[PDB]
Amino acid sequence: AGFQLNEFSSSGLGRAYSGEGAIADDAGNVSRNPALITMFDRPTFSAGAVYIDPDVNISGTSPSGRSLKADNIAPTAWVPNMHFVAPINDQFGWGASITSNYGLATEFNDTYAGGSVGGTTDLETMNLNLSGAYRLNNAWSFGLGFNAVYARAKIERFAGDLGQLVAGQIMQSPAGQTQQGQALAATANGIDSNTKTAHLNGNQWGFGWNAEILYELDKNNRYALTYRSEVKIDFKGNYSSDLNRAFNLPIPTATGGATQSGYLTLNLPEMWEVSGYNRVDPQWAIHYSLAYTSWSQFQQLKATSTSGDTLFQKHEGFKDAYRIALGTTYYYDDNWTFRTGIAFDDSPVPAQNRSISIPDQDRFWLSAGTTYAFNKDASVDVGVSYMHGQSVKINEGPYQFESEGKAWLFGTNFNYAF
Ligand SMILES: CCCCCCCCCCCC[N+](C)(C)[O-]
Repeated sequence: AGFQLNEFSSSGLGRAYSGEGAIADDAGNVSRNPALITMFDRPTFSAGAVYIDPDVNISGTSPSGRSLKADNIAPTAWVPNMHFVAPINDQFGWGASITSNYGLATEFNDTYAGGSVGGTTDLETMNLNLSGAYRLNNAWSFGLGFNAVYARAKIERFAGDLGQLVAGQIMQSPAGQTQQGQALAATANGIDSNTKTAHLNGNQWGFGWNAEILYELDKNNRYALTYRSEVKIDFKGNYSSDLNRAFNLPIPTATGGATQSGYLTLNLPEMWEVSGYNRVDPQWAIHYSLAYTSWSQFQQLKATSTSGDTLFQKHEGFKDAYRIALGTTYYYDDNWTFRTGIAFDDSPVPAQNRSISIPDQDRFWLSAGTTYAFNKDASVDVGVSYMHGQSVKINEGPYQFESEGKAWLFGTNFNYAF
């Protein structure tokens, strides 16, 4: 998953988010799978957070001989979640929740030789969801939900050695000797590492909806199909570039540092997910899922000026991708519950499109969790998950890098009910 997040509950973390639309042992699940609402016969609560500790690294050498060693470019994060589910009557119930389905944060040193293709990239996302559900009969249930997505993002790029590279090019071609071509490679080579090559930031809201059909063969077996609509966010922020208005080459529009309104449309992929849950035995349940995310909808990142011109652009060309997950839950005794999960979700970025801003790659999830219930009305969820990613090669601009990533997740949630 590119800039997607799966941390909506601590229970799901311990089970590697496998079959999340077919399980409902705690309120956290109905946040992304509405129909599960008809699985609760009483007001239920849950709140907590997942701490993410990534270890992402970039390596390589610039044509300028300088090092492209970006060490630990992914900051640690806390992704909170909060859930409420309540029955209206015997046929209807609803739910509310706050979670985060998208996010990203990559930051290099502004003196990094790769400044032009990697400086600072941040995307914070908050999703407010109000849902409702209807239970046709003992087998079928229907869930509808509306979402309010808030997103704050900030992109800033610099110039690593581009000045030295272009200046070195201007001094290798015939136009080198020219007292004009040299006063050109003296200016180019002049630009410092930390020279804000671009700056975009802004906040905005997007809206979307959910639909799920839950089918249960019985009290111990059910399967489900859920639709998560795409969400477009039309930002309206601030753009600028410290490069002299003169420089206006495949460079972002220079504004001599001045700021001007900027417009950008972020496309958050829609999602389809089929899942099942099998309570094979009084104490064991098996849960699995396949998720299809159409990252195709995220074709680019283009910034427009009020006038309509392009101030900043970056091709992304993402392809739809799948996430596969298998896990099991051990309902030990009235007090203890244990869970494991393994999962694999392949990155939607084609090798040809990879960039150091989203050091993304195929991922392996291995996870474990436990749940202590204090009395059937209160419980705590503790989950842990290990993430390791495929190491890949990146060709961006004149540079060539190589990145690898691994991450650890710890999460805690407290549950309550009446
Ligand atoms: C006018 C400002 C518009 C805000 C620009 C915010 C873009 C957030 C996109 C995050 C995706 C990260 N990526 C593609 C750059 O690696």
